[PDB]
Amino acid sequence: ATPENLEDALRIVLQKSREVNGLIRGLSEVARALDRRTAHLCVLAEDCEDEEYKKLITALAKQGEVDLINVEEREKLAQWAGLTKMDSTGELKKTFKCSCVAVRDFGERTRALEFLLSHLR
Amino acid sequence: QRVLVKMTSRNAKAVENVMTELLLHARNEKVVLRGPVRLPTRTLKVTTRKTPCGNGTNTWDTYELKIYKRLVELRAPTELVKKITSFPIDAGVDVAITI
Amino acid sequence: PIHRHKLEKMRALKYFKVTENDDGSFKVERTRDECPNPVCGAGVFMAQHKDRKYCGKCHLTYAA
Amino acid sequence: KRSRDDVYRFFFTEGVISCKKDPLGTWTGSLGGKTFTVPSIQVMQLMRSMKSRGLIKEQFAWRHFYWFLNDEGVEYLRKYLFLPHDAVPNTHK
Amino acid sequence: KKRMIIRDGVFYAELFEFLKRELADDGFAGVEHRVTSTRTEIVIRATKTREVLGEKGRRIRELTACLQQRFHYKEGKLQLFAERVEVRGLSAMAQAESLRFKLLSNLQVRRAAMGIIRHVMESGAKGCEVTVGGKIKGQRAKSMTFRDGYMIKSGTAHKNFVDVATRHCHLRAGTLGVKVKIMLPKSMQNEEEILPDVIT
Amino acid sequence: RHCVICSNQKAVIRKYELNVCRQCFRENAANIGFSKLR
RNA sequence: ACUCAACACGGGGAACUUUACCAGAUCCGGACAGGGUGAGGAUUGACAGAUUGAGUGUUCUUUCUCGAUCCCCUGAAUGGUGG
Repeated sequence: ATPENLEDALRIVLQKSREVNGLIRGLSEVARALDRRTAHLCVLAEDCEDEEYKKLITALAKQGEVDLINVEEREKLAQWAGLTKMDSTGELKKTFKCSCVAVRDFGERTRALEFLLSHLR
Repeated sequence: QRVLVKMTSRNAKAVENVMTELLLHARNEKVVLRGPVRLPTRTLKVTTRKTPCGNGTNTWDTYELKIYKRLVELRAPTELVKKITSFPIDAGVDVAITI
Repeated sequence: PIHRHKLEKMRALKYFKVTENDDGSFKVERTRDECPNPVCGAGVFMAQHKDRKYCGKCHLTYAA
Repeated sequence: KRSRDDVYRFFFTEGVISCKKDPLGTWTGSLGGKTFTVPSIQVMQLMRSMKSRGLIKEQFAWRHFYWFLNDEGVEYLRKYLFLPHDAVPNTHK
Repeated sequence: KKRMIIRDGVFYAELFEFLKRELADDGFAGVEHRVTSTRTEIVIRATKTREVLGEKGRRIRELTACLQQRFHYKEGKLQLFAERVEVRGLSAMAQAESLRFKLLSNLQVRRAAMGIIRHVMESGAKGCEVTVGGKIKGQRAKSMTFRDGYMIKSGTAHKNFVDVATRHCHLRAGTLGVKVKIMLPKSMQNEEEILPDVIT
Repeated sequence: RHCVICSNQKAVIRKYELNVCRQCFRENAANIGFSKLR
């Protein structure tokens, strides 16, 4: 794969998961869910500065052997997912800054790409 | 045992088309036909106040239905009864029985 | 100018129940006290009130 | 409520929808065979909310409601699911 | 049985009311149903059968589906058909609907009613009557009669011959009433109570 | 009792022979097959 | 409702229900977010304590369960045994 097709194929399954019921959202909702391993992939925003966040969610994901990928920003993540509310000027009405998005579902060529990574385990 | 056919209907001239006409098909043709005279005809009588308020002369009505039960008897058809009860389709509330 | 009952509560959690058990040398353990025999898993924890504890979701009698 | 989730599915691949008007709960469906358990009141609320947006068409006889899902309603429903479809009414036949 | 007949009455009532409201201005006469053994034909009498069916086919299966979902019927036990009624004139309810449409369009009472009368009495009807009570003024509750040909209200036999329709129109200031009768030239008892004939 | 073709519960409920048609009066709401001739 | 076409009449033999009316509490049905709060929200559900006739979870404290629909402001609305 190309560097484009990494961030892009990451983004498509995020976009998909959002618009169906394939996604978990929210702090305490995600954590408790990774323990029973509904998720089969996760994405983890490094721009979240919350204490022991970035640390422990990698651990929990390794402990249950759910794949985890790490991204630059929660803002970037949120708008990859697709979220953006459109005023008439094309300037965003509201932006959610989304952390704690764990994805149950995957498409086929994302699964393919994911075994080209094999992170975490 | 012996199979009987009761046809229960609100109205005459539905049941008539059943008994007289379509029993000819079972008359001696495949089984034997013992005609009695049909069972007593019930009335369902209901009494309804005409007035929707307390000022009239306190009037009422008499509304009635006829319930026609038309019984004719046969002598033990089995497997033939399928024909018998497929014959009427000519009105609603035509129901037939097999013993 | 009294409306009696119903008001805003603003309550419950903040970032509290932040994560499960912290890890990456050894596991150090939760904020609260354990729930034995929930039916929603041990992600539920029990109250501290009158030496009794109570599970707000699986509704158990267990005490400290 | 998490109740409303079940009814958001109930629109789809069931064609025309039906309800009874009651203040006390009871399962609106029968034909769909999904056998969700929902109080009637909740169902009615959702039917009404998106009737007000012109998505749904209402028709009524005696005390019963029957809600038909218009061309518009179908379009909306498909997007809200994500799931594209060949239009709910015309699939069934 | 006792209960059979009553429940049949119920079914007919519900059915008839649903259609007569929500499917209208198609020249709806009514409905008729009969069994064919574990299936019910349920033909739908309309002047214009095309709207009944639908040109997308959505209408006919919607109306089947509503019945199924209420009464726990399934396909192959339930069916709906269309029937072409020629001469909308000879159907009371059908004329009633077209008249209702004229009035809701805010056309003159006189002109409107005259349309109905022309249509009916052309096809060879004995008589017709259009009694439109309601507003046309204010301040009255004025009643206007239009009477044509001849009509009988004698006996109980009249009821069979003459079919009737009562409908409402809803306009500014409030309700307007509408009624249509129409004595058919063709008996539904095959009976007359007048004219001894002599066959020569 | 209570009625199923209104929710009024008043203006009188018929439950004779298992039917209600007196919270919507039967003179107005006919086609139950009844007739008056006598 | 008040001569008759009032007054064992309103299919009216009503005790809680029915219920207009009274003594009190509740709901959203105020839907519809177009102008705002996602995570941790005004929230959904909740043992104890309190609230109060009502350990009732409406409410308030405690702590827990949380969908973000419930909730915030307007417009809009629907419902009614009201005239």
